[PDB]
Amino acid sequence: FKENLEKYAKLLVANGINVQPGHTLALSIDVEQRELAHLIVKEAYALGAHEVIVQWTDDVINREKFLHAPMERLDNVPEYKIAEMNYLLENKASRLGVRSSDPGALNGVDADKLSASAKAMGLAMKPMRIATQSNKVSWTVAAAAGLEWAKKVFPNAASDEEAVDFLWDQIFKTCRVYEADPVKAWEEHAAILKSKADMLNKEQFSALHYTAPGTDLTLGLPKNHVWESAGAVNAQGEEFLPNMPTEEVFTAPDFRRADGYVTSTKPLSYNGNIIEGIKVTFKDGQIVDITAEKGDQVMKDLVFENAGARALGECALVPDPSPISQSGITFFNTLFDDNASNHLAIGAAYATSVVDGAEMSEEELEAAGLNRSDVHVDFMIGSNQMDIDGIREDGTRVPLFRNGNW
Amino acid sequence: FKENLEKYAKLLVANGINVQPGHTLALSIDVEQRELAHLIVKEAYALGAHEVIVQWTDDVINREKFLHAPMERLDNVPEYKIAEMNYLLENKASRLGVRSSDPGALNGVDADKLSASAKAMGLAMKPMRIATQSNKVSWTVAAAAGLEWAKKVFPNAASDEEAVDFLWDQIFKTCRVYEADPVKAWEEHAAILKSKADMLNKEQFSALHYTAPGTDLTLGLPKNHVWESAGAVNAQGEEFLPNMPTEEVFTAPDFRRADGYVTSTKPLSYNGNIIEGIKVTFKDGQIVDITAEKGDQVMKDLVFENAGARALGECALVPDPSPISQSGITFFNTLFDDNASNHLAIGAAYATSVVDGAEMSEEELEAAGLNRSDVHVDFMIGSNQMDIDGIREDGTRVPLFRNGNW
Ligand SMILES: C[As](C)(=O)[O-]
Ligand SMILES: C[As](C)(=O)[O-]
Ligand SMILES: C[As](C)(=O)[O-]
Ligand SMILES: [Zn+2]
Ligand SMILES: [Zn+2]
Ligand SMILES: [Zn+2]
Ligand SMILES: [Zn+2]
Repeated sequence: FKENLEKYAKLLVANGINVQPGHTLALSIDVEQRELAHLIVKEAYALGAHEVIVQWTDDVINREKFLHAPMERLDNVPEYKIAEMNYLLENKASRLGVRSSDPGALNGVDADKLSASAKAMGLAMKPMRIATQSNKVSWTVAAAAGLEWAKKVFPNAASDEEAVDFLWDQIFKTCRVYEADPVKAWEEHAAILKSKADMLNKEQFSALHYTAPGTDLTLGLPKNHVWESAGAVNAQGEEFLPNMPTEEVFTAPDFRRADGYVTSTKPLSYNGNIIEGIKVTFKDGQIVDITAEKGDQVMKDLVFENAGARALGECALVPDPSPISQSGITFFNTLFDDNASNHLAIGAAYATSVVDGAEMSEEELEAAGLNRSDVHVDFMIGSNQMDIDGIREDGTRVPLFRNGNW
Repeated sequence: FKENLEKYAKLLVANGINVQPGHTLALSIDVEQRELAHLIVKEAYALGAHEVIVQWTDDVINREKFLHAPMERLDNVPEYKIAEMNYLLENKASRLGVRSSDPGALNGVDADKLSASAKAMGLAMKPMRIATQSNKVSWTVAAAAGLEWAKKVFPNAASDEEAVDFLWDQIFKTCRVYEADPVKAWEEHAAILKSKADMLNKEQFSALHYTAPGTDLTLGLPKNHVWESAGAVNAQGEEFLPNMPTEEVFTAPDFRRADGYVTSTKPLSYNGNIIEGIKVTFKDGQIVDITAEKGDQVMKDLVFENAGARALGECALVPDPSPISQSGITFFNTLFDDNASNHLAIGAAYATSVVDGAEMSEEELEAAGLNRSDVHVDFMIGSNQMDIDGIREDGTRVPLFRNGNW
């Protein structure tokens, strides 16, 4: 364990945040993971950082503040937290966020108090959100095996230690830690993901044809679409990885081009429900029927009660042989569950899925063919029996996936 | 363990810091003690606190910073740190500091980086140092059984876990946590301690005569001197305990009235040395001869190589039967070891040991008889054999200690 956890640490500061000499790093991490934090701080200074600032998190104590503090302490952000953000901004600090996800960490908390805080914080920390969204500084989101998440992922474990050990093992396996040189393994894997995206971006397929057991579906793609995966580059030219781990290569379909049907292959976790065996039927871009062996009404309510929820906003590729795909585990954490399999999203497209989408207007994205909606629900459809062809503007079929792989 | 830890948390927020409705509490505590941290934060809020700010500490990570960060990051205090301090002052926040001892935590660090930081910190945090020293806000220093400290206190324990268990057992014992109502137990004990100080202040003895094995000493007391113990009161009139635990009742001797000899009765930890069997020889106020069974050279340089070090600044009384006294253990922590026995201190007197001495100049204190030195070193001299008389004006003998108790 101590050996693997130190390899994890090194992987996060080299491929995740790419610490260089001179750098300031802000690490956001649970007090429960103090051992991983010691290692991250040690590896960060060894790559030359001049300062690592640890912003320690604790679910029990933050829940206390939310229960008891008066609204006046929640909707006013104290000046010292803005000064802290300004220090980080001025030193171009990288943001490494290592999260363990317990979903009922805020049980009993009033939604209005949470919302008041999220609003006041959302405004006061906007300079930090702009810097990270626009990639001015490097940032990575990763995971750590906290007790309450681990009990949720492995509710049948023999004990709490076991639940925790099984979750660490998943994290090490899916982040390539058991490899002899994880740093190298991720450099190589990142270049492969980026060459898939680059290949599909040079193709500019007109449509995608998927066939599998319970699936036959043609989805058209928007003109000037962008496939994204893997890493980014920050404002100083440094290569970084926003997510550890990561597999998918995704774009937006044209929301007014869809015919056929598709069945889900992996449990979907949505609003506290586990939904199984979904089958979606499309005609003219639109969902005309949706069913599930489990959570039927939830799925209907989703599509036939939310604006924009009768169309797709995302199509994503992931080899079936890849590590999350091969786990068979529901993690209830998007970082992992949305890298599990080929998938499609009900609802909103990401703006960056078309060229210059970041600048376009709401009316303009619609024009470009990107779905707008307030919901966005990714559901897995891939398996070792899925085939996919890209369809060129002149109907020529180019094989992309056979039996669930490139 | 969990039931005792919860009782300990309650005692810290009730008798230690005395949280009242509407208060702000800052708790400084190691990430290693997150479980005690959860409990203190829950009880402070249950008593009506409007905000608990937890300033988490971590020795490993702080040492990394001192070992690897440039001087520029260490000799300066960032503005956000000063802003945080001001938010606490503005909110009259109480300061609960829960510490585990490790003087060896900053091993390998450049001495130069150490004093530059300490001097910057001391200038920058001055407003908070003056607020706490004058008891404007409540503050308490207490202990938590950290692994590193536990290994130092119990070097013979069979495992890390047994060392910490042993140290927690000492903390709980001495802090009266095993009692049914620790909160009630400290109210009584603090009143007892306070009545002792009150009683000794009423008598204004002229001197004390100590007799025990290896010990014959008369100490002159200063005119209008003040015995101190236990609780204080903050500027809002709220009562609080600055130290948990505490037992000693102390004042300063007139640095110029002493003759005789005294021998220490408990190991002394001074500058990383363990010092045993000390015999100190006084005449007309001055130290004329100090010898020691172990560390004889250290004790010689102490007194003869430091300005002021040839006279006493403190005489304290602790009942031989009290918990730390009986434990027999060297804690390597002043909070504990300085409450272990009757003792004397070589060097500096506390200003508060004469009436209004807090309002006096260094010139003023010395004229009043209070030693001034850059050094202050307590050594234990109590046992169950010790007899102490308060010598009145007319020279009437009053018995204060018989056989090491009142
Ligand atoms: C985490 As995603 C790009 O599949 O919504
Ligand atoms: C902790 As003391 C008053 O004996 O210096
Ligand atoms: C630790 As002391 C001030 O009693 O020498
Ligand atoms: Zn996706
Ligand atoms: Zn998605
Ligand atoms: Zn003392
Ligand atoms: Zn002292």
